[PDB]
Amino acid sequence: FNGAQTVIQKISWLRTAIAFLKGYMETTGATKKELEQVEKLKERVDEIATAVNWDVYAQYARGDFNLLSDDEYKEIQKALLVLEDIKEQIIVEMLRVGLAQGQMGTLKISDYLDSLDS
Amino acid sequence: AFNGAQTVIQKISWLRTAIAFLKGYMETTGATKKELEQVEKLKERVDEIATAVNWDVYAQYARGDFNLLSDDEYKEIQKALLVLEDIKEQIIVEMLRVGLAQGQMGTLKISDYLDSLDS
Repeated sequence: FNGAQTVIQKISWLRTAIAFLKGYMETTGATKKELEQVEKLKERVDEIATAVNWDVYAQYARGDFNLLSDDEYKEIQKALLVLEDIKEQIIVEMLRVGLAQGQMGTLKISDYLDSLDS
Repeated sequence: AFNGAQTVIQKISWLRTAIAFLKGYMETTGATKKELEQVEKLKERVDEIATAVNWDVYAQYARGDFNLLSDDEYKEIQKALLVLEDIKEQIIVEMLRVGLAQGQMGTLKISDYLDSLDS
């Protein structure tokens, strides 16, 4: 797998998803608790994001080859996992706040978010 | 000369990845508190402009994924794009200052690598 691209795409999706939620909340006037929960999620993203910055440089440094150590690979995989839990909590938050009411889950929102990243 | 939310996200993401790339290099080579603080001024600039342009992520969606903007909205975005392009050149300057690149050939190879991570 391409380690750096993978983590970057996941962080970018999650940041764009937070921007989306923030905007929906401003336009609809969400509860104080709702804006707190979103803020808590953004902080969880910034924390995990820094844990992987090493790979953004590391990958470039070793001739753009994806030749990582066992320990490095595992830490990237564990970060990828935390990021996927964040995605889950984002979608759950979207649904809880009234986003995607008359929509088949968050399918359209998700497709729109994916479009912004590629 | 933009296309809405996609342009802004792609610009903010490149800037955020370049900062990640700078913090990444500094960890390996070792950095001072002063060396780290100038990277942090850049990160704070990206976070400032990002929050002023975030409304457009939900707004473009709320109108059939069409970049359809009001007068205030369009002017506000024209401003934000100018600041973002300034931060981009500041980061390039930073790449040379910290010794990550020597000349225009090095800054291009790093940007090409950052584009590749984002696209």
